[PDB]
Amino acid sequence: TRTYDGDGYKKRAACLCFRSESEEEVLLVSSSRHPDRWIVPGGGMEPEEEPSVAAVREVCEEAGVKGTLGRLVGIFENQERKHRTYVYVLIVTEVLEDWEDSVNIGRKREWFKIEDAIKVLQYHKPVQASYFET
Ligand SMILES: O=P(O)(O)O[C@H]1[C@@H](OP(=O)(O)O)[C@H](OP(=O)(O)O)[C@@H](OP(=O)(O)OP(=O)(O)O)[C@H](OP(=O)(O)O)[C@H]1OP(=O)(O)O
Ligand SMILES: [Cl-]
Ligand SMILES: [Cl-]
Ligand SMILES: [F-]
Ligand SMILES: [Mg+2]
Ligand SMILES: [Mg+2]
Ligand SMILES: [Mg+2]
Repeated sequence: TRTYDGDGYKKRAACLCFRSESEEEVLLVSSSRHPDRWIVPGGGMEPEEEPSVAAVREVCEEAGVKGTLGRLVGIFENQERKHRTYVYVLIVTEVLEDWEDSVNIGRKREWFKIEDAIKVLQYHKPVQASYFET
């Protein structure tokens, strides 16, 4: 069940999944419909689901990683697609081999230096590139 803010924007949560506390390398996943493109893993908050809980759940489903939840980076709108995403830092401590989206839709994952993550997100996901700006 998709959930919405009072202005009709879909509610989402995502994590910047860093390899370590140095926050130098981040895990991106393939687009579901366009597997040659990269995205920041994330998805819809469920009814009454805390944003931090949604963020960690979606990263597990889409990227097959777990770790230590860190700070809220910010809340980011996509005006054209009408969604609003809570973005958290996650420091990855567990990388699991056969995760929900790998099994179900063959979703890929890959580590990027922050500057390269910004580069591959810019064209189709400029708001997700902006998650890294600060
Ligand atoms: O363009 P489309 O139809 O292929 O889907 C878009 C997006 O549609 P929008 O742009 O219309 O909002 C989906 O949101 P919806 O509006 O359908 O709910 C979104 O799901 P999401 O919010 O993350 O929600 P969860 O499924 O994770 O909960 C999905 O992410 P994937 O999870 O990766 O499939 C995106 O694909 P892309 O970014 O390419 O991978
Ligand atoms: Cl790192
Ligand atoms: Cl976006
Ligand atoms: F999802
Ligand atoms: Mg999802
Ligand atoms: Mg998603
Ligand atoms: Mg979901």
